[PDB]
Amino acid sequence: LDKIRYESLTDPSKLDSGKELKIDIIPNPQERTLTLVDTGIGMTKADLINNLGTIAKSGTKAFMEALQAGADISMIGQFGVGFYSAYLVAEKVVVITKHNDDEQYAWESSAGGSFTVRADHGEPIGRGTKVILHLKEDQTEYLEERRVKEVVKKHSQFIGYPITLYLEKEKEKYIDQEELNKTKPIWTRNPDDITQEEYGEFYKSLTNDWEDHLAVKHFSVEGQLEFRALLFIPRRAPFDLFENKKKKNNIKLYVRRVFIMDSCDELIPEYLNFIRGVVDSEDLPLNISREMLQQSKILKVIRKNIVKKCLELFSELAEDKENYKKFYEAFSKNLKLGIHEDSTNRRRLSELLRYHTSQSGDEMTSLSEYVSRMKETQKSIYYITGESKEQVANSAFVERVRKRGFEVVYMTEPIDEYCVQQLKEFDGKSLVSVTKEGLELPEDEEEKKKMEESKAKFENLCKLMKEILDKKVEKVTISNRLVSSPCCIVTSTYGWTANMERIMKAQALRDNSTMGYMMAKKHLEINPDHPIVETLRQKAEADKNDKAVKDLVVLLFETALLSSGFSLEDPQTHSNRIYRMIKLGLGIDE
Amino acid sequence: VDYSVWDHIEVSDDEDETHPNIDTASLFRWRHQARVERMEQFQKEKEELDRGCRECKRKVAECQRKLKELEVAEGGKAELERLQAEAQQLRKEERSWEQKLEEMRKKEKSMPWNVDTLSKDGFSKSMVNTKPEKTEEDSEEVREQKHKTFVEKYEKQIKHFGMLRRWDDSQKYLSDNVHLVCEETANYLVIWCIDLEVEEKCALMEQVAHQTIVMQFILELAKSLKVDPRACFRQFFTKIKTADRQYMEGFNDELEAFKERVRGRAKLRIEKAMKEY
Amino acid sequence: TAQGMDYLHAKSIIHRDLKSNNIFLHEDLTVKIGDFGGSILWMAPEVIRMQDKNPYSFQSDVYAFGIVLYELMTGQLPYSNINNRDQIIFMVGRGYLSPDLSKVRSNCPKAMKRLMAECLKKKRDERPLFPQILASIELLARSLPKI
Ligand SMILES: Nc1ncnc2c1ncn2[C@@H]1O[C@H](COP(=O)(O)OP(=O)(O)OP(=O)(O)O)[C@@H](O)[C@H]1O
Repeated sequence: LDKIRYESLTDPSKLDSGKELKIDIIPNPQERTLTLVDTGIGMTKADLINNLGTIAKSGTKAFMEALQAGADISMIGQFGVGFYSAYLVAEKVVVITKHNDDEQYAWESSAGGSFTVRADHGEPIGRGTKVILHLKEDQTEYLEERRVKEVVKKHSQFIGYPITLYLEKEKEKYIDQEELNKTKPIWTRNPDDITQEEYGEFYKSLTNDWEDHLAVKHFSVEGQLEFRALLFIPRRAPFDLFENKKKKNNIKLYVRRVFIMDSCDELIPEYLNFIRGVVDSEDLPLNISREMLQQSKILKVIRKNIVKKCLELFSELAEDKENYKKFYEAFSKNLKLGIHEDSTNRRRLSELLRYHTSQSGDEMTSLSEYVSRMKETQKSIYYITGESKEQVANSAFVERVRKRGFEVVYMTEPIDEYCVQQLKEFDGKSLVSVTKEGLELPEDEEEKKKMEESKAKFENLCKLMKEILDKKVEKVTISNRLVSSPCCIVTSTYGWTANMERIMKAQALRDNSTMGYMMAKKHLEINPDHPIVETLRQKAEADKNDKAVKDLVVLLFETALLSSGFSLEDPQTHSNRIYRMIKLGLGIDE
Repeated sequence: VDYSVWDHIEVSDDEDETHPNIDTASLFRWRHQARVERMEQFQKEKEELDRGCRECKRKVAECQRKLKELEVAEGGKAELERLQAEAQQLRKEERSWEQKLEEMRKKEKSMPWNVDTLSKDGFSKSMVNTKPEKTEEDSEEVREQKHKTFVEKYEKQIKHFGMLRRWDDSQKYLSDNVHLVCEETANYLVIWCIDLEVEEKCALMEQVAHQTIVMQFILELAKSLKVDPRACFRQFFTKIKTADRQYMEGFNDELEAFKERVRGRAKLRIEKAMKEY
Repeated sequence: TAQGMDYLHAKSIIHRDLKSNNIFLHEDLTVKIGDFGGSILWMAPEVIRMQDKNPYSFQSDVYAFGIVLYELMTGQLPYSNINNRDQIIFMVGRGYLSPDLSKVRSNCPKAMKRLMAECLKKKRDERPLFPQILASIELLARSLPKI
């Protein structure tokens, strides 16, 4: 077809035998035939005998070389042995040919060692050629319409030529279904001439949808390896984004508008799976089996380019604060995962995150914009991680760092821990949470002396309390996070944290030998402001040891264990202690 | 055919080749920093040799002028011999720079390729697509204008299809429908099936129960799910197409629940029948 | 760790540092080599050599691996009593010292002791090449389990 098309644009008066172009399919389950008439250029007897009757040579290369040196066409086919693959499922083929300046001819063979040609008379053909087959008996399955439609959709549907079908279903009509290919490619012509709507249209015809996209990028690159992209972004987050199992086919790959292969454990990283597109190119080192690309380093070079020129769109779209809201609510999982596993581009990705801070009631706040308003003496950003929005909204630790007018953020989600664990810096600053081995903040001088006076005056109560509590806690001290609660629990730097303590238990497929080592040792914090701690002092210097101090201390400690999100191992022990006094509430136990 | 050009492509950042005892990220760092320091070292060498060539050429022009002005003059046999010796020496080191120039030019072809050499950008373009609003829906008028056409354009087709329940035809026809149909005529067709139940069409009645139960389930799941039902069919199709014996028996007991609902709707039907007629 | 660093260096790859903090002890006992921040000030005066701006060589890496593994077996730091960077470097200029011999473990294996003694005699340039060191490691390991 393309050969005769190009030849026509030299002398258009030579096409006086037929004035159109078309491709047609003829199934016939009566003599078991698969006629495949087209309307190509034709063929002469001499070229037929000295060209077709020889293994492994392409006449296309000779014809193309005969055509000057440098022209304007991009043709497909350079190996030559493509018709000899038609015998994989076949027993006898006959080709019916005629040229405008030649006579009608028929060629016959049956996979033997010889072939025949013969002149014939009958139905007159203008310029097309026929290929007729006799199908094998065991493979009488490809004849029905559904398999043919499936295979033509899967492999080749983008040829901009009218392939048509003439089956016969229930006075009975002659089905002339032409819609086999009716969605022409869009990355070919000038990018400026496209009028929006087909960008919305092509996406629907791409994957069986009735919604629209959210963005688009259409860059193209020249040089030695040349290709074009048609990337999109979907509006609605699929429920089955993580179902995998089924072979992943989000991103395809074409060479000269013919399907080759698809896979996205080399083309794009896993955390950017939700992107579709077309990555058509012109020439690559292909295989004799036209599905695999040898020299697989190319599939590694293309990845750098694709990720680099998608991240620019991702960064650009941070301008309109309206669309960014609907995008960020849907695909935040992908970015939060990607920040964990990547090294080349991490600092560039450290600003597309939006959080809720304690100055914005119901609006997300950027951390880059957060860098604007801090105090002068302050160092490093402060953050917290929790289980629920309200549960962390009013926490015991915060009640001290909130009175001084600073700013904090909440990362309350399992992946938030994964993100915050690895990233440790932002533009010269540090990321430190509230519960890491007793943080201290610069402040006025006169508070130092009274606090150290409490240090030097309350050493004995701190000394004698560790005896009654066996080896659970490491140390108890007075720090500055407590203004309305007596006690709290904080972890250590080298060790695990409370929320991931539950992400690990809740994880399904894990060993049970790891808990021995990297449990984080625990720290208790007291507040020498609540009158209870002072009331303890009189009985401390009064009574050396008795039952009441043991009861009160174990009670307060077990309550403090709940205060930091820790879950007890024997709830009956505390439930009995809470039920022990409600009976005194109404009086007589016995 | 010659693939000897596509045979030296390397990246600073390969993943398949790695070691069980080596940090992958730091290895990427080392490879890339080595590759860049090497390009910069070869750079420095190449402008060094280029400026050496430039000064050599300016000295060649200078010596050509010197030879010309000596040819104009005469009597300087000693000076002519000295400058001839100088020119011969300049030609000797000229072959020196020339042989090393050709050596490096030849080995340039042996240099492994990389991304920034193969590719030069030609175009790029983005877009946003934030078209104004989607819709605003009333409660009264729209219930008629689209409803009538939804009735005539699909009642006969659904009558034609509803006679069968074979799975792939049902799946694809329902995919077409959820791509095109809506809900009002769906419910209204269900109630036509209810008030046509008189003929006691057993296979038709089973398929009616199937279609009404799937549409009711889809609607409740979408409403509690706050998603458009027309885009909520795939998970249902994959759950019901592989519905095994236990899942089919759950379908049967929920169908029995629908069956006492059938008794209830039939009772209210008969009561309204006596009251109206 | 010897196998890992041998593999790394097998591709003509320099390290420019292998400070004992650059090791991550992963699951079980497995070494991951780090780069970002016992011999952190103990390299050869090759570093102090600032002539031709390219003193870097594999010899420094070999010597650093030797001293680092020897100290890691040993378990404590050399040269912790006298610390004068300026005077140390002036003394390096002339009157350079020698390693102390009293600081040695009792159960120093014969093969490793012989290797480390043989490493540095006159010049730090005739050091051996990696896989025979690896072979010495493997023979000494699979020559004294009990028998
Ligand atoms: N439909 C046809 N009409 C006329 N000549 C044809 C037709 N198909 C093939 N030929 C001729 O017979 C030769 C057989 O080669 P074929 O087209 O099968 O392989 P190719 O296109 O070179 O390779 P590949 O199939 O791998 O792309 C062609 O080069 C061409 O000269």
